[PDB]
Amino acid sequence: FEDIQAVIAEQLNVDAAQVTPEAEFVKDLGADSLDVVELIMALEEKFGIEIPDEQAEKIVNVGDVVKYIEDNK
Amino acid sequence: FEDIQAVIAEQLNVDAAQVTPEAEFVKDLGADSLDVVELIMALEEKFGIEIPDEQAEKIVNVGDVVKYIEDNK
Amino acid sequence: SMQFTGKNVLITGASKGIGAEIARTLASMGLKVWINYRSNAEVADALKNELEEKGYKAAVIKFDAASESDFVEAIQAIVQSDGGLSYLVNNAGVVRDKLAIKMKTEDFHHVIDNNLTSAFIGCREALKVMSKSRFGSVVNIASIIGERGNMGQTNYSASKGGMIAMSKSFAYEGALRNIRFNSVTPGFIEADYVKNIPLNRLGAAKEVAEAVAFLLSDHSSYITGETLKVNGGLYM
Amino acid sequence: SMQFTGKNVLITGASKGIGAEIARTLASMGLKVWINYRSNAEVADALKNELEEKGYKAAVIKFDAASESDFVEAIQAIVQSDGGLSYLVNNAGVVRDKLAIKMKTEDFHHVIDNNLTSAFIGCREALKVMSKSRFGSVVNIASIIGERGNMGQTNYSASKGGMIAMSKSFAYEGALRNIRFNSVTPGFIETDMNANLKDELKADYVKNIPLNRLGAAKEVAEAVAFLLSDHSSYITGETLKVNGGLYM
Amino acid sequence: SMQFTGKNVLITGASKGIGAEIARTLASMGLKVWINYRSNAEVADALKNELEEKGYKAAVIKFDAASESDFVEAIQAIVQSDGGLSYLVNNAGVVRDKLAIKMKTEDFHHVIDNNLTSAFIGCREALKVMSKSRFGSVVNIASIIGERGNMGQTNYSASKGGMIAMSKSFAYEGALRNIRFNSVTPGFIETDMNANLKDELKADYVKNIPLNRLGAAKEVAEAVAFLLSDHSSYITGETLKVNGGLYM
Amino acid sequence: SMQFTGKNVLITGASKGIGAEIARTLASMGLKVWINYRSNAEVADALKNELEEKGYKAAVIKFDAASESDFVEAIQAIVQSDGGLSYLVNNAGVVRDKLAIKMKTEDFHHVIDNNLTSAFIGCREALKVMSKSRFGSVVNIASIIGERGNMGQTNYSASKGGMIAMSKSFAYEGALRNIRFNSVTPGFIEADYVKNIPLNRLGAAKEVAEAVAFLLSDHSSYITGETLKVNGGLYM
Ligand SMILES: NC(=O)c1ccc[n+]([C@@H]2O[C@H](COP(=O)([O-])OP(=O)(O)OC[C@H]3O[C@@H](n4cnc5c(N)ncnc54)[C@H](OP(=O)(O)O)[C@@H]3O)[C@@H](O)[C@H]2O)c1
Ligand SMILES: NC(=O)c1ccc[n+]([C@@H]2O[C@H](COP(=O)([O-])OP(=O)(O)OC[C@H]3O[C@@H](n4cnc5c(N)ncnc54)[C@H](OP(=O)(O)O)[C@@H]3O)[C@@H](O)[C@H]2O)c1
Ligand SMILES: NC(=O)c1ccc[n+]([C@@H]2O[C@H](COP(=O)([O-])OP(=O)(O)OC[C@H]3O[C@@H](n4cnc5c(N)ncnc54)[C@H](OP(=O)(O)O)[C@@H]3O)[C@@H](O)[C@H]2O)c1
Ligand SMILES: NC(=O)c1ccc[n+]([C@@H]2O[C@H](COP(=O)([O-])OP(=O)(O)OC[C@H]3O[C@@H](n4cnc5c(N)ncnc54)[C@H](OP(=O)(O)O)[C@@H]3O)[C@@H](O)[C@H]2O)c1
Repeated sequence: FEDIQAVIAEQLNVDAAQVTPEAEFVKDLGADSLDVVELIMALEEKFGIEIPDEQAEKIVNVGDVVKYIEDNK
Repeated sequence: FEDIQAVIAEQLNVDAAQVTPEAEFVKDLGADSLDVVELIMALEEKFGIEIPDEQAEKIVNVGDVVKYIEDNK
Repeated sequence: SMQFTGKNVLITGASKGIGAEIARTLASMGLKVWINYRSNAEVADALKNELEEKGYKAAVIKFDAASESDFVEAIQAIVQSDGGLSYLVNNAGVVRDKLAIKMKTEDFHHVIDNNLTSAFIGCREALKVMSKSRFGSVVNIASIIGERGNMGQTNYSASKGGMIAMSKSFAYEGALRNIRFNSVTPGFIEADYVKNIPLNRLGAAKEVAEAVAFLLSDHSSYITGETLKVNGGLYM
Repeated sequence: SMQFTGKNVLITGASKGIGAEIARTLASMGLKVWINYRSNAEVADALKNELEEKGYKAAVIKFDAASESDFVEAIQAIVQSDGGLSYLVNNAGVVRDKLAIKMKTEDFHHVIDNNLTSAFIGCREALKVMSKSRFGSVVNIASIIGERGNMGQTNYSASKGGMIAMSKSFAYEGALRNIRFNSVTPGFIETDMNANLKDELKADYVKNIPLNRLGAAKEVAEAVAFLLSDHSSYITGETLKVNGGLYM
Repeated sequence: SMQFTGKNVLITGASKGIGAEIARTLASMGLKVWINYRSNAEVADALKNELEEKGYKAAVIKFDAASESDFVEAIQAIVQSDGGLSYLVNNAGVVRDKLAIKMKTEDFHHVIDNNLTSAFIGCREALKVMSKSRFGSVVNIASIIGERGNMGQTNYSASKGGMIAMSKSFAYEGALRNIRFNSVTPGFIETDMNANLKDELKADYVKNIPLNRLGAAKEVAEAVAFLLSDHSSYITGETLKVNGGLYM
Repeated sequence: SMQFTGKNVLITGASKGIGAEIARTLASMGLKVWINYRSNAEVADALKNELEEKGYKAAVIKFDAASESDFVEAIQAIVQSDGGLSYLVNNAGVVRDKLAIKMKTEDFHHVIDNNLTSAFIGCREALKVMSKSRFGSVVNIASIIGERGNMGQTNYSASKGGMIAMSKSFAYEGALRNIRFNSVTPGFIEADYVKNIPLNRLGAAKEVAEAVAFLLSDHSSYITGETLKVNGGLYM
């Protein structure tokens, strides 16, 4: 979780305090779209392998990326 | 004044109570632009003759049209 | 035939040629045509004698397209004849074709003021008349040259291209009261150039007229700011 | 109404939406319309029944326009039924919108073969069957993104732009026998493609249309009608724009 | 840098803004620039002094580009001074923006003669003087409203569109002797025309530029340079677009 | 010469013709050129022997433009050779010209998949590679036909026109990370058609190459989504 915090926060100029596990990326952390896709792609660079569309389709908070990555580990 | 109230209020769907002599047309009575030009042109249809640009340039409230029309009467 | 929610049309430079037969077509669709002439009236009268012999409604008017006061006065007189004006066809056009080195500034201002400024006056009057009614259609006749250009027509091409760009701007301004502005660019209208037209024939004036009619029609209702290429494929 | 020398039109994907309106519009103008359907024919059949109860000539037909042989045999069947085919409207279109970094080539080919390739087959078979009567009008339904381009719309934009360029080429190939091809670039048109779309992203477009409204499918249909009619008899290879001013 | 067979350029209205940048840019590329000024020459003179202290060739000149005789005599003077003129940039432009119902024809002719007619005189005299050397490059500075159109911009739009069409015609007239004419359609360019403008109406445009920024005058200048240079030796009559994506 | 903030360029189908000499020009401006061939390498090697004999930097690569995995693998290998990629020139092109009645669906899919889908792969890979660096330029070679159309080229014209429209869309998507996408439409490049070109000569490949170079350059910095007509006036 801590590392996920840091990497997502780096990825889009946001303070680590912003990322609470139910902080939506666009409504809360304030992201466009491509940025989110790239965040996901960035999280597959920690080899969660192809967290598939079905989860890209289902992702919006940052607790949402703990899921699907501890799943695909 | 009363008639000016009624005609301006007709001209852009606004209740007579809205038109207080310092009610700006766009910030307050909510008007686009062409609508204002047409309001002016409508007020020259009560023959205030060519209230000139210099006053079109200077108009924004509805007390602003009492002026330049009692002037050009 | 086509629907026309409106009632009358004014057509500048409509005594002969294209202009005459936009009048002739629009009147055939039930609209009152206001045939504009600038010099003689024998031919404009002859046109409306042809019209009213056929049971359509026509009426002539004299005013220079280039003159702001004459055009403005006119539009006014038509509004109080017919209780308003519905459609406009900015058609008045003249050319003086020369190479640029053989062309002076007056050979250019003539074509600008006389092909372009007229249409500006017309479209601005259109905005003015048709605002209360919240309805209207304007069509400016332009050319293929206002699009691709031609050698020897540096003035004519400027006038038409500016007409098209202004016309887009008028479409912007007139959409706020539901007024459509559009353009028609005819190709070559009635012989070396025939080989260059894919349809392999000169376009007839009735085709340009029917294009203008579609644009004025309610079958163009979401069509504003477009430039309608009536060229038989000469430019794509 | 308008004025058509022709008798029958084939309109691909005309079961609902824009295509349904082009069909109604041409049916009401005296033309016998051949509504097309890929999958559920219930909707199409209902459209024909509506048209026929209005006292119009309509008939349903089922090919996949992306299938060459299917398309060819259905046009052959139409020729055998009515003694020839006069007008074509290439309307079949699909959209898959994704960002280019998430877009597989399957999602590119999908849109290419559905929206672009079917139009090619239609234009060629239209040449084939209208060559003999030396008369015909075809209208391809492109889009404004075929001209302007858009984001998440790489596949759709490619297909529509290819449609416009290929339609110009077909205008050259068929002009000599008076077979005219033209295109239509609708703006925001309030049919099924657009219904399910974010409301605050959708109100972002009303800002940029000068006409301040969503375009209806009937308004695209009537422009298609004018391009098919005998009025536009000197218009081939035009890309007429019907976006209410959203693009100029 | 770039690569120019020519030696000198005349740039109308180059005292400040975009025109000042085209002048700097071409001066730094080895060309001798002829900065033009209508009224106060202090600003122009300062620009030349800057260019010369950088070790560049610059010189100021005062006509009204809307005046035929003035323009002709100044180009004649340039030919007499440098033994000929190689390149032209028609940059002189003014804007009067009003709604069409408040717009007098004086405000229409103002923009027509200033922005359109001067360009015509420049293109013709460029033909005249470059005919003999059979070599030359002219670039007219149009606008995006010359293409798209805009509200309150009827006069400006007319002038710019006329510029583009007339520039195409000049490309035809002068192509045979290798005199190339082209145009440039800048988007929102952060110079004096735009500074005094409503901030919440100005932030409405950053929304619609994909590049998310205001364009600099130097970026228009370098495109003008490329169209003048020997690189574009096969490009005539093009209307190259530099709006950061605001129009496509 | 011109500025180039970037470092290397990849040019698909660059062993001969236009492609070869975009490589030849871009390398002359200080950029590392990645010459792509598909069949023989004698000619591609000969090109980079000409290059490196002249003191420029060149390097060959083998991969089918039509193949997603081959192209993707490649771009990847160039990123880890040179530490990243800066510019792309989508150049690979083939034609099979026939009348429509004499043309089948395969004569069309060949030109689409082989002229258009390749460029889609390239531009999408461009988005992918150049995002972190927040910088890049892509240029797709299109044609005059992708604009006006030609008789007998219903497939080629479709492929190019779609390439241009997609390219505009890629420009939209790539502007969010400062990546420019643009298009170049050459006229006729090296004799009946000479009469139709105003400059009265066939364009040489170096002119198309220098246009691509300007587009990749920082002299095109606010230029994205444009379509650069390099036709000598053949279409306007
Ligand atoms: N025919 C073609 O090949 C062709 C090609 C492309 C587009 N067009 C355009 O189509 C329209 C009609 O062309 P056309 O063949 O009818 O031209 P035309 O045959 O010469 O007729 C044009 C008419 O415009 C009139 N006109 C000019 N200035 C006028 C003014 N200020 N007020 C009133 N009338 C004025 C002319 O009047 P006068 O009698 O006083 O001269 C003439 O009546 C024009 O806009 C033209 O530019 C023509
Ligand atoms: N609405 C807009 O804003 C807009 C504007 C630009 C252009 N248009 C064009 O409008 C047309 C359709 O209008 P719409 O937006 O209202 O879409 P729609 O509601 O989805 O109608 C599209 C129809 O085409 C059918 N179709 C698709 N592929 C086909 C194929 N291969 N063979 C036969 N039928 C096929 C459909 O598929 P199913 O069997 O899957 O139902 C459906 O009936 C398209 O060409 C689109 O490209 C849309
Ligand atoms: N900035 C943009 O967004 C934009 C984009 C499209 C095109 N451009 C074009 O940019 C050019 C100028 O750039 P700008 O916007 O930065 O304008 P600016 O700051 O006003 O520079 C315009 C200059 O042209 C001069 N000028 C005008 N008429 C002249 C004439 N007849 N003869 C000689 N000089 C004349 C000026 O007049 P004074 O003597 O009155 O100073 C001034 O020095 C114009 O052609 C405009 O049409 C502007
Ligand atoms: N020359 C003209 O008149 C002209 C006109 C307009 C535009 N263009 C365009 O300009 C570009 C260059 O034209 P050109 O004259 O160089 O064509 P060319 O002379 O035939 O050379 C084109 C090259 O593209 C290659 N290519 C095709 N598909 C490929 C693929 N999948 N992967 C790799 N390479 C592939 C061809 O490879 P192969 O050797 O395997 O065939 C050939 O090397 C093309 O995009 C063309 O469409 C040409």
